[PDB]
Amino acid sequence: AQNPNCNIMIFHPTKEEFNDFDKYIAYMESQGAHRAGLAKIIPPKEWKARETYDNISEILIATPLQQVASGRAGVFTQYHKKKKAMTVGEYRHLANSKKYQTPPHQNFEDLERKYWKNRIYNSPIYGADISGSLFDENTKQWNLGHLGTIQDLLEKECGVVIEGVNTPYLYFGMWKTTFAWHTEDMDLYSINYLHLGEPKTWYVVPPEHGQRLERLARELFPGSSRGCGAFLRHKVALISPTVLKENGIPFNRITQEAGEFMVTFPYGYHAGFNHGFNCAEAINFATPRWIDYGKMASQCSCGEARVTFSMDAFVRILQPERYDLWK
Ligand SMILES: Cc1nc2ccccc2[nH]1
Ligand SMILES: O=C(O)CNC(=O)C(=O)O
Ligand code: NI
Ligand SMILES: [Zn+2]
Repeated sequence: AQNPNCNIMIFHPTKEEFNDFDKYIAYMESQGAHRAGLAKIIPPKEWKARETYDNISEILIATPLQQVASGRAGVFTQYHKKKKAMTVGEYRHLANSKKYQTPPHQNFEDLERKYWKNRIYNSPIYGADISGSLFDENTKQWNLGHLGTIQDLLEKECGVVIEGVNTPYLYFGMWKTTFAWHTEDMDLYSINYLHLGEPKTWYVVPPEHGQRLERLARELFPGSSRGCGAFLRHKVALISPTVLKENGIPFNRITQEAGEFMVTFPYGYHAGFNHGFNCAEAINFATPRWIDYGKMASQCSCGEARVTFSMDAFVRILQPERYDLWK
């Protein structure tokens, strides 16, 4: 078996290998990349997402989210407080202010320590889930706005035609902005491109050990657990690497730089934080290998988590008993 220790793998495709997205994903999995739950892809030196990021300041962040934490340093929840709209220009200025900017630090490892020690005492503001793309329309390879759709994948694999569309989202981050422990909707894949700015550190649990994370979460957030059989779908829970280690949860860490792709694999729990002002673009996708995961994916029973229009059809076809129960 390839990659038995479930390490995060890093790939360096040539411009020739970069031409067939599906085939390259299949290649990565033939080498066992999926066992980690997450892989890094460094694009060919000749490739570019777009010419420059010069005129992006007029993008609107209609609902910036202030991330307010509760709990203790290593085990906390965050809730999202809606703020008034601001442009990317204004946001960047805010990220750079004395109040919100990245602190002085000796190296990544010093910065990671500062994050987990001090995160809960601040409330950084995130521009999340903004529908759109920064890929140039003439960028033909690994253009996240030009991927084949999950609906077409399901149709090719299962022969059923369904409604729904699948488009990318932009994320504008600043120091300490946080994404909580989660897997994707319907345990789909995700692909994430860091277009510009400061790095993004990722933590990830191997899919074959996901239930171990869930069991720890049940113990650490006992109230949330009683309220919903799948509360990690609310995307509000954070658990530090120190606490994971203390409880024997297997996991790995890796830091993504501007110009790099990350791919998360079905049922690979992940979480992380931003080092400073940046902008990422991400979208979900599927392969034939995803189908069985989609069938087994756990759903939020309490109503807290949002179910997009397109997810409805996924649940209807892959999980008709749960769908009927929903009704
Ligand atoms: C691979 C890697 N790890 C990092 C940590 C901090 C800044 C840049 C980095 N790049
Ligand atoms: O970048 C973020 O804030 C969160 N991204 C993801 O969870 C993802 O791409 O799967
Ligand atoms: Ni994700
Ligand atoms: Zn719920």
